[PDB]
Amino acid sequence: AHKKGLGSTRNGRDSQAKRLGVKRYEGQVVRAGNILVRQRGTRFKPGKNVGMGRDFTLFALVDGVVEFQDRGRLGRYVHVRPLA
Amino acid sequence: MPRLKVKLVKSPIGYPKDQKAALKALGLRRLQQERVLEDTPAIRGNVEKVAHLVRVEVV
RNA sequence: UCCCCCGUGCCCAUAGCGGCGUGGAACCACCCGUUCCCAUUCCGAACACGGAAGUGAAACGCGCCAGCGCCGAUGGUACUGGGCGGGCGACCGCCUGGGAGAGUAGGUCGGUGCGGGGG
RNA sequence: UCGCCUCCUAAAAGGUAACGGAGGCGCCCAAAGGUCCCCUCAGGCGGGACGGAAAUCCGCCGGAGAGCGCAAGGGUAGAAGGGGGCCUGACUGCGAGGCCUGCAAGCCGAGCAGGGGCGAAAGCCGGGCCUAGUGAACCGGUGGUCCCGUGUGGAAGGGCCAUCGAUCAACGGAUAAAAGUUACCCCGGGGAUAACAGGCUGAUCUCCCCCGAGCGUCCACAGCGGCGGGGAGGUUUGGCACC
RNA sequence: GCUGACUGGGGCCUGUAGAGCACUGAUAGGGCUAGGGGGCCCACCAGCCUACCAAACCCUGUCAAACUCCGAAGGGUCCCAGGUGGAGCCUGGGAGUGAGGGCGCGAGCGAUAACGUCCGCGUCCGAGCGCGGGAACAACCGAGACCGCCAGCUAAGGCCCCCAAGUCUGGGCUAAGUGGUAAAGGAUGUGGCGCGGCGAAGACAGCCAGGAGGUUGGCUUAGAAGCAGCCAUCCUUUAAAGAGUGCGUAAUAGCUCACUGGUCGAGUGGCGCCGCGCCGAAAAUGAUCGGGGCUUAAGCCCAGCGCCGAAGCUGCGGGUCUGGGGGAUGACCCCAGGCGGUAGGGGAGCGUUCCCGAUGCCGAUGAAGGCCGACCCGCGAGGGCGGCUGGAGGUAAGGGAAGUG
RNA sequence: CGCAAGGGGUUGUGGCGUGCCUAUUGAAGCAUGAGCCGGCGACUCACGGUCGUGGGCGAGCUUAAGCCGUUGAGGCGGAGGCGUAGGGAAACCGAGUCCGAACAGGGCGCAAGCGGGCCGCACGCGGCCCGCAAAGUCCGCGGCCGUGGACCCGAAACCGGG
Ligand SMILES: [Mg+2]
Ligand SMILES: [Mg+2]
Ligand SMILES: [Mg+2]
Ligand SMILES: [Mg+2]
Ligand SMILES: [Mg+2]
Ligand SMILES: [Mg+2]
Ligand SMILES: [Mg+2]
Ligand SMILES: [Mg+2]
Ligand SMILES: [Mg+2]
Ligand SMILES: [Mg+2]
Ligand SMILES: [Mg+2]
Ligand SMILES: [Mg+2]
Ligand SMILES: [Mg+2]
Ligand SMILES: [Mg+2]
Ligand SMILES: [Mg+2]
Ligand SMILES: [Mg+2]
Ligand SMILES: [Mg+2]
Ligand SMILES: [Mg+2]
Ligand SMILES: [Mg+2]
Ligand SMILES: [Mg+2]
Ligand SMILES: [Mg+2]
Ligand SMILES: [Mg+2]
Ligand SMILES: [Mg+2]
Ligand SMILES: [Mg+2]
Ligand SMILES: [Mg+2]
Ligand SMILES: [Mg+2]
Ligand SMILES: [Mg+2]
Ligand SMILES: [Mg+2]
Ligand SMILES: [Mg+2]
Ligand SMILES: [Mg+2]
Ligand SMILES: [Mg+2]
Ligand SMILES: [Mg+2]
Ligand SMILES: [Mg+2]
Ligand SMILES: [Mg+2]
Ligand SMILES: [Mg+2]
Ligand SMILES: [Mg+2]
Ligand SMILES: [Mg+2]
Ligand SMILES: [Mg+2]
Ligand SMILES: [Mg+2]
Ligand SMILES: [Mg+2]
Ligand SMILES: [Mg+2]
Ligand SMILES: [Mg+2]
Ligand SMILES: [Mg+2]
Ligand SMILES: [Mg+2]
Ligand SMILES: [Mg+2]
Ligand SMILES: [Mg+2]
Ligand SMILES: [Mg+2]
Ligand SMILES: [Mg+2]
Ligand SMILES: [Mg+2]
Ligand SMILES: [Mg+2]
Ligand SMILES: [Mg+2]
Ligand SMILES: [Mg+2]
Ligand SMILES: [Mg+2]
Ligand SMILES: [Mg+2]
Ligand SMILES: [Mg+2]
Ligand SMILES: [Mg+2]
Ligand SMILES: [Mg+2]
Ligand SMILES: [Mg+2]
Ligand SMILES: [Mg+2]
Ligand SMILES: [Mg+2]
Ligand SMILES: [Mg+2]
Repeated sequence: AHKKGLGSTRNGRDSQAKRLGVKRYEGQVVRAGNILVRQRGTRFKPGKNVGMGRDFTLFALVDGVVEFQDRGRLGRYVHVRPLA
Repeated sequence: MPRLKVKLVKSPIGYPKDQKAALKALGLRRLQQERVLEDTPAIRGNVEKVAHLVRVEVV
């Protein structure tokens, strides 16, 4: 029988997964309120017809379609062009 | 159009689900059996995905 | 319609940085003042006001260059959906689609709408 | 070690385990909040009274490497950073529509109404750049409510609204209330699980081989073999937990 | 009631593979250069040099799960299309399961050990210990077993005998029984590509002759004469002979080979690859690739024709589950698919005890039970009928209860 | 055996073949249980509940105890229970109601006819009728759930009186 004293650790704790990311991709029809993106920082700037919540939480406020737009060094966006 | 004649010749037992599903989409069930389908992109889709189990010829 | 300038947006470096031109007739700026509205952690520097002698020096606008920046092929790899094999193993190979990153040839000192003043 | 947060492992959606790898939380701020108006950093090189190699200055050069209360990440000067003025929306009544999710919880929130804050105005304000700073129920306390109140009236006592007492941290929380010992031991079970032997493995062990520093008076290989390298065996000590 | 899996075409969402240092860190050398040993030192006013230490910075080379200037394949999702499937969606009734395992691939742990361990996708086993191949063998290759056939084609794997089918046909390789399973590392093993160098103005080997003078080159405690470490790194008479290739002396001596004369008078040495083989290779009851045996193969590699070979697929007959139809509702007919299965769900039936049916009906010309049957019906549980035994009970259709197998 | 075709008994060779149950990732397993045979041997019943189902009646349905009758004859009995209004913590209001100051909002709520033969025989469908509903109830049957020993067998032990 050999079980010499067994060492120990500690750094064995992690955090809960937050399921962040883009929740609605361009072309998708969305009602007002539908929280499109749900990032942490400003990865995606609020576009026309879009609203930013406490946590930069992007959400549409107009019943229409979705669509992004890369402005280069101006940061990406995500406006919901109205179903006109 | 140019209906394609696909014939299942290799057993699907041991292949991913999508592969067996492809066969189901083409209408193939038993072995050897050969069906004739319309030659359209959507049909070619599966036939090419499960081509390693079904021999194809044009008609 | 066409050049120049003044404001404005879009494209977000092939749209800049830095050298070298040049421009004031007009607009613009620098200036002359700062009693007055208004100001500075303290300075009319900056905001702000009233001006009009002088100027393009600065700043800005418009050209010129490739040196930095940037852009960047074509080929050929890497890697890999899917399919089929080899090695005791570490790993590796063929078929069929997809296909970089670097590197090289080379490209660039912008393009462009709306409204104004002026030839 | 046990709940929560950040990064990785996680295989470019989301999720994803191990006594895997590496760090944090159990607060705090009345200004570190709301709004309006201004301001822009760190360093590099110069030149600088005491001045370290950063005190504060001045001049270029510098798109962000500074800063943002604290971990880490994301974000960010076209401000979330730095300063100044009034302020209290760190609202009340709600809440379309969603994110996340077994359950209930967590989260984002336009918009309407009441009464306000700042701004000329457009407008923005339902705490804080963001993601940790937390605790169901039950039992009670304190304000209000006027809802019920045992024949009637009033009381006692409840309810409703608000709020309080948890290292219930074993952090979904058994009781308001809790340690040991048994070789004097007992039952139900397990080869789901240790000790023996076997099995698989071969780090460790035993063995031989490759290289030839360098020893051997001279000379690498009579006899040896530094640093290192490739193997075999399964008799050691173990690993695994397969009958 | 077409929305499913799967697929085609669009649109983005992303940071793995890979790669790359622009960020964060790690990096070897070099340059340049703050310092600091310290150095010539004219001595404070700097200074100069440095095969040491050494910032920052540049150049050349790289490294990363918690780095990213960059970045696939793919993957996710939405829209439009295919897609009638024991697809989907909604509501409700019944569950069982919450010990999984092997294989492949992507990670961790481990020691990139384990029939190890923990996740990810997939797939099989589980429940396909049903069938073929793999000698035997849950999970490797083949393939999803409704029943029957003394028919047929195939799969993997095979075709010399065991053992069904080629001692098949062309071109090669191997000589070990490699084949029939181990490494670094060795080696004039074989066979095939290369690419250079020498050679009929005579190479290669062997043999014959020379292989010298500078001098023992300078340098070492012993000495170091071609043979322990360097500078210069060369000369001489020459066909050609080194300041020397080994052997060897304590050191000289000696024997040699570098080179060329000469005979001889046709090829000959160098290295780089590729195939297959040799050694490297020792463990415990008796040996062997499954066995016998196999050598222009019965091994290995490459073409080809053809057969064998499953419960797969056809052919023939039958049963059953769904759906669609016939619909003369004929519950019987053709058409179309399906029918492995553990935990489980669902649906049909058989038999046992008893009650109504029974004041009935069977029964001594024999009840119930028992013992036989090669017959009849049914998919099956069974139900018949017949012979023997037995000797007094038994109980239809149609229903009802439950101490019911 | 039988006329026959065919059939019954035995088994010499050949081919193929890893007991049954249980428990498991995995068993012929050198894991459990069983010597063999016969007989006994384990998912029931009561009352509730929830679905489903065969009926009756349905803006309703239905009785309990008990009484009268039978002596394997059924009647009576509306106490009572469900159902016909949802909300609120409640007072309370009511197709509304609760939070709210609010005709803002929002949470529970409601908004049920007819496929349709016939026929009085208004150029009108009344309304009889209909599925079984609006829509429920009652009884039967079945599945599962609750309380009971609740599928059957098994402890080591605890307590009472002797
Ligand atoms: Mg907000
Ligand atoms: Mg297979
Ligand atoms: Mg992910
Ligand atoms: Mg992924
Ligand atoms: Mg303020
Ligand atoms: Mg919820
Ligand atoms: Mg009273
Ligand atoms: Mg060694
Ligand atoms: Mg052993
Ligand atoms: Mg295990
Ligand atoms: Mg469709
Ligand atoms: Mg779909
Ligand atoms: Mg698609
Ligand atoms: Mg990476
Ligand atoms: Mg990589
Ligand atoms: Mg797509
Ligand atoms: Mg299904
Ligand atoms: Mg269900
Ligand atoms: Mg588990
Ligand atoms: Mg397990
Ligand atoms: Mg487990
Ligand atoms: Mg599994
Ligand atoms: Mg698992
Ligand atoms: Mg698996
Ligand atoms: Mg492993
Ligand atoms: Mg395992
Ligand atoms: Mg393994
Ligand atoms: Mg586990
Ligand atoms: Mg299976
Ligand atoms: Mg099998
Ligand atoms: Mg077996
Ligand atoms: Mg098999
Ligand atoms: Mg076999
Ligand atoms: Mg089948
Ligand atoms: Mg054949
Ligand atoms: Mg074949
Ligand atoms: Mg034969
Ligand atoms: Mg060998
Ligand atoms: Mg070798
Ligand atoms: Mg041959
Ligand atoms: Mg078949
Ligand atoms: Mg059929
Ligand atoms: Mg079945
Ligand atoms: Mg009777
Ligand atoms: Mg008689
Ligand atoms: Mg009887
Ligand atoms: Mg019984
Ligand atoms: Mg057991
Ligand atoms: Mg099992
Ligand atoms: Mg036995
Ligand atoms: Mg046994
Ligand atoms: Mg047991
Ligand atoms: Mg048993
Ligand atoms: Mg026994
Ligand atoms: Mg018995
Ligand atoms: Mg018995
Ligand atoms: Mg009941
Ligand atoms: Mg019931
Ligand atoms: Mg309402
Ligand atoms: Mg019992
Ligand atoms: Mg007593």
